[PDB]
Amino acid sequence: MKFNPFVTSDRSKNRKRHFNAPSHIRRKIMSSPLSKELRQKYNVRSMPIRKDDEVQVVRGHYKGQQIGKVVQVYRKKYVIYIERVQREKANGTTVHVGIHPSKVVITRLKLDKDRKKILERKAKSRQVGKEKGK
Amino acid sequence: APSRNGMILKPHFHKDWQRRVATWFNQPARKIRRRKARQARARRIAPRPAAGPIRPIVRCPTVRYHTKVRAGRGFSLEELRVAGIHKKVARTIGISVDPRRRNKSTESLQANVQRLKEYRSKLVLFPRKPSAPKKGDSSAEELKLATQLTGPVMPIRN
Amino acid sequence: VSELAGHQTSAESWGTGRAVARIPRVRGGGTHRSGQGAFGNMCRGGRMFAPTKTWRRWHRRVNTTQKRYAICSALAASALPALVMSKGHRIEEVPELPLVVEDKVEGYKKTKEAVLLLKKLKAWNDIKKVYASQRMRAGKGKMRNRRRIQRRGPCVIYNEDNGIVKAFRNIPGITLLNVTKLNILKLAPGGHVGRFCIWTESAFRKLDDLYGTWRKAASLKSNYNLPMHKMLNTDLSRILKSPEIQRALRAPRKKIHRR
RNA sequence: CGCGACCUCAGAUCAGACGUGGCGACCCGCUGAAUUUAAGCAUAUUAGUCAGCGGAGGAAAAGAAACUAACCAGGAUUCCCUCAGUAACGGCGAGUGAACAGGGAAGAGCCCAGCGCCGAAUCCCCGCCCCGCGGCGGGGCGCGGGAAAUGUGGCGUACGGAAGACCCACUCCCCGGCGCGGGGGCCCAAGUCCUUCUGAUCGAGGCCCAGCCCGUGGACGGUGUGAGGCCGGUAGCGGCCCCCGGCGCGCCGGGCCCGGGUCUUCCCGGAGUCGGGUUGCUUGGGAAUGCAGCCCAAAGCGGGUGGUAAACUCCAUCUAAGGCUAAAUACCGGCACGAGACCGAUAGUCAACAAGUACCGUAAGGGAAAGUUGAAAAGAACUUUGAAGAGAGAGUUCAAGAGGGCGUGAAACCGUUAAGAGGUAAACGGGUGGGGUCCGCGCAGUCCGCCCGGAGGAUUCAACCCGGCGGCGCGGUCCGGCCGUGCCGGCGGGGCGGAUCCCCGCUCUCGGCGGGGGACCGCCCCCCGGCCGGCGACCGGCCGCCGCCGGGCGC
RNA sequence: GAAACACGGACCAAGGAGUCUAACACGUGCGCGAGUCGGGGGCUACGAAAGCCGCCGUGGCGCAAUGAAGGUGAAGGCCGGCCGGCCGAGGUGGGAUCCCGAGGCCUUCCAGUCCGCCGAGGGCGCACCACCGGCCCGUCUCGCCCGCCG
RNA sequence: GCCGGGCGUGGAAUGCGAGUGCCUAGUGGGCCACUUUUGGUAAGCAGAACUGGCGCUGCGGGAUGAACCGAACGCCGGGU
RNA sequence: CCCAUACCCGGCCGUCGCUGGCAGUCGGCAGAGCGAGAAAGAGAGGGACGCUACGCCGCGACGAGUAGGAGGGCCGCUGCGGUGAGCCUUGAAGCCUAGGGCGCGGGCCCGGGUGGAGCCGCCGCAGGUGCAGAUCUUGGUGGUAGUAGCAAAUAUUCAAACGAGAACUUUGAAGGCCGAAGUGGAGAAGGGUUCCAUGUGAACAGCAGUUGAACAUGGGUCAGUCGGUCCUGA
RNA sequence: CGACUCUUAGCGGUGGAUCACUCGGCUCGUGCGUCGAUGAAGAACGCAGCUAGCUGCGAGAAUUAAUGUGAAUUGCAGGUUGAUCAUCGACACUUCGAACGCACUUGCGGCCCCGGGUUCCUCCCGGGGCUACGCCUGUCUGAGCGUCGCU
Repeated sequence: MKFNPFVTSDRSKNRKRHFNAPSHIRRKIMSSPLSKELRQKYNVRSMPIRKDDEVQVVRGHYKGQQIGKVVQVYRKKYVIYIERVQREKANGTTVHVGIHPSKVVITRLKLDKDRKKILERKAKSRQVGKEKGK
Repeated sequence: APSRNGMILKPHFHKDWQRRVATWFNQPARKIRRRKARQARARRIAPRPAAGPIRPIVRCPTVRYHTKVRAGRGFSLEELRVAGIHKKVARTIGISVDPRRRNKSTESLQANVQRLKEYRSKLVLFPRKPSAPKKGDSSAEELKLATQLTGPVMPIRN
Repeated sequence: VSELAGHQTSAESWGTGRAVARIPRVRGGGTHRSGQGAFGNMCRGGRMFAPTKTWRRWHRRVNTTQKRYAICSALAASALPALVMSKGHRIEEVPELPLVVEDKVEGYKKTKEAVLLLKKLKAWNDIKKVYASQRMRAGKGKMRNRRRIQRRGPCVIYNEDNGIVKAFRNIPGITLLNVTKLNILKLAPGGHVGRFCIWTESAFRKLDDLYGTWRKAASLKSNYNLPMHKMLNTDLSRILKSPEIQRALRAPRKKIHRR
């Protein structure tokens, strides 16, 4: 249960804030879990997904064990395009089928200066939860 | 059109009353706002009593009530004169003063003078500056036992 | 409904003649809403009959002695296993119905401890029954912040709080109650009596001062004492076949005489 | 004439300032109706309300008695409960209608003029110096200018005040600079684990011994149906980083000499205002509650009030005609949030949408209709007929029986197919008959006990033995606990309750007062003792009887 | 008085009309009961709930009426010498129910008890009704007396 | 007017359980007929009295029909 | 001799009455009864069913109804507190139905079809809760009806071109009309891009259209001297 | 048997009810409680590569700077020493409007200062700053057979 009186639990208010979130908030909502091999390497649960990140689809018609990098993050549609996840159109051209990031596990990250400082912070505050509780 | 038997009722609903209906749905919110403001005030004056200054003992007028005793607005000037308290100092130590009251009797006068003696004795006065304890101030040890008093100070029991 | 609903227009009847139905109509214009019928509960738009007002009498007051009466009847029914079963509480393995546990449970501070306790008290099956009743509501309540509904579980009554509320508030169904501030809306949910309760020993020993025995008024209420019974021996089965009555009875005429 | 004061009064694109307009839910000042009710209507009522006009604020207004009262007296304003539908008003009809006391919320008090004292001791502005300089302020220096004696400042205001004398008592606050919780950002638990459904799973089943894992987190939302563990979040007296003021401490430059008591001697108040007459409005205010115009027009042991006009006479009570002042209170506008037994696209705002939009009117103004493909456009390539719209194939999708105003797709109405019928318009009720439509899954018709008969098959009956469990006992009254909405006993113990009767404190060693014992009574609790009863609203062990189950035998 | 030469109605869908507030009356249910009631105010996610507060019952209604008002304000009898003792809260009729009991209730015959049952008649009489007295306040008539600070 | 006592073949027939108090809707346009009856030439006219109808009510009969005659009604079988 | 819903007999439903009966299911701790015209004692010295008592059962009598009153609804709608270890992508709501049934009825339950995501039972609570009408409101659709109608101002014809397509466009010829107070050529007011070119033929131009003032793309208004600007008028 | 008409059912149309959805309302509550001559509210006109409305913005015109954020925006094109969003404290903010030089045609001025134009020599052109009403304190210039004073 939530007790913060300034945090709403209204269905219509949460859906309105979700479908009208600005871009820098779209980024956060479009986060994906990391693979098990990465989850104990950085001690980080999930992470916002960038443009060039290796990816496995876990749910849906395109699920499987194939690795594929992201090609674009279509934040306006709350969806990402993965390189080999595509379907045939009528006239013989292929189109990237969109996958929701929550239904995607990250198998390799696109590290850079700004990305690393995020991973360490998500790991720094994670330890506080285990050093304050224990 | 009156039916068989009843009262002759005169409901005062001939004006535009519906435009001036005051509903009380804020009542629980008002009780909360009042209490929060009451506690915020008690913390601001922390060692001083929460109720405020002492009020005097007072009879009620209007023969229906003269057998009872209330808490007046403030002590009269002659009650302060006999108690040996300057009228411009009594507010600074928490003694309500109003110059309008007269004293026709002596027992009402003597009952309040006796009341100020009991309060001036129970009063823990802090030094103006902790470095230099002045004359009328309390001894150093009882300042450690000085805590806020709740409820009306020296309540008036009839 | 808003005070202005259906009246913000400026309408007026066309009067008799003109072969229309004598209802106020919208004034002129070159729009669809032109001579359409504005006021009145039967028109599209316009008022609804008797606009609901905010000064309807929403709240009710109950006599204080009647409130205290109901809490006594609620608690007294929590001690009868037939009434708690009939409330649907799966309590067929509880060791003793007026369940009392030592005051050590108020020191609990982790849900892992509380769930383990309910397993030992054989009261977990009631919570396990609450999980099975977690479904979504039927009707417009879903679009009004009343999406998921479930069953009431056991009620835990504690005397003083040292963390027991934090240790139990995450378990679905559980409702925590401070023995001093008892609530009839939570001791008899739905108005039906017989909710399964779990007491702490410090809370159980405080009931003889919140309501008192019949020979000793309550110590924590100003002037209160338990209500008096209207009849002592309610077991009218044991009454009827008692000798004192059987001697004073005519013979049972049980021969059917049909036409 | 000249020159110079001063007083009046002008002009400046003079130097520096300030006002205007908007919003208007709440607030203040005016103005101010008529529908309506009275079963007509004119007074009344509607109503000091709508409309109209002006002015504000975050609140406003009110406010420190020219008060209420008649008490043993209360003591600014505002708000709530009550007073009270009361006193009163009223074609005394309809109707209208307060206040004081009492209980609460809050609580805070003050300043002038005058009267007098002080050598105008006062203020604004320019120039210079220092300090800060997005609230232009502080200090200093100016024979620098002006305001002001037609009155600035300090003291001081009805609670009295001043001065002198005499005792008494501390001499420490306030301005101008510097150093030592609230808003924003970023994060923090745990299953996408096994099988199986599906177009898609968030479904279903499982995860033993930890009946997966977290839980101070099982709010909510997202995600291809229904998610505590996929994501955002949620929980936490969780973390981190910025910003804002707070809170004291210390330094410097400052203003800063101040009080109390007794005694003597002096001083002290607001005018075309009060009040009176009259007129009109207003009020519950009635021989006039309030307000205003006109006329009259004061007093100083006076004046006002003391709810019936007047005279006389006692009391009581305040001190008008100058000013300021937080809090409790109001808030259909605004900014920002939370919630709901509300509505769910003819509803809810007029407006879920390019809505005060389209459109109408010269204008004031009036003012709509209009939500939904799918999980994802994968939005139908290509072939073919046609000038094309439109079709036939093919294809996409779980689905086109979802094909761009596309979810579901009702009725009226219409087309077609099938069946039936048809000169008293049709339709209807009751009664049958005929034909269809489907169904009965009817199409060889019931099982259930017990008994008899012959064929078979078990590990098989009764009776005893051991073990366990249960029921009941008037065990004539077994023993022990336990409890009492029973009672008695007390060299008992305590906690209270009581409108039952020595000490300390206080105001005039003895009397009075307040407090604290102590005594008594009542009640409850406890230590017992004794009974009475129950344990069928509530118990254990023995003993006996009985039943059941298990295992042996019995064969 | 409608099949009417009375009026409304072509057809279908959706909308569409005794509501809420206040007051009052009576009935009913519940709690308490000569009391009752916190509604206002305080105190300690759901919860704007609930709980508590009588030295928060102010106050409301009830417990006393009557008169315009000043006001007044709700049983008596007997004994003894206006005083002292005692009895002291009406009666009549009808009354559901209870009470007494003249009697009377089988196996072979009488005597023969306890319980239970029945009953002529006789009682205490609820509520309520009818009536007669009584008491309080207003008012009228007729009188006799008392009391003390003025 | 009070007490007390005594009298029961319950003092005509027939029928039937009575008494009593609250709260209360609708109605307050009526019409018709036998008999009696007023005004009027008269009226399917106007106005009364008594009872019963219609209104509020179908059913059998009067061919037809608010009121006439018979008879009043749950759903059915038989009889009359 | 015929027949009414009247009367008689019988069945069933309901209401009312008896303020009827039933706790006695009293079992090897057993004894199977209170139908009996007659104030009162079967008095001591291994065995069907049943009894949601708000239930079950037995007798009688009775049943019209507007305005109106009351009761009972396991009648119906929407939301809320409880409850059903309820239902549901192995198909909810909704809608359709010559299917099977229940109830006096309000209504309801199954089967089949369609549909694609939610829903219902029971105990209480709450109400913006049930439509045939209101010259009702909004929306939709009929019959009328392929009907009235497309009739004011004399008038058209031939050939060709373009084109899928020509009574209507374009060109040529012919015949006509306006007849200088024009059916001509230019302006003011008003309109506001209608002007011009190219393209299209969905809609619109009440037949048609290859055309258009429609639609879609683009283009277009040039001032010392023409007006405004200046002046005063009512 | 036909045609036509009627009834029922299947299917298809017409139509958009029902049901299920809901980034909207309505109601209650809480906190705050802030416009303008430093040009408000409102209005007009402009601003995008392709843009009509809505939205945003003002010739710096679907925005600049700054800070936070840390790789997009997206209908189609084009192009980490910080893309994009958010915040928002610097800067900017056309014409009307209390609306302010006078008028409301955008029409006529006046003053001062710069630059072309001169070579300050008048013009002409451009640019910049001023030019409203009321009122306050002060300043300057004044008026008066107002009251006076001195020559």
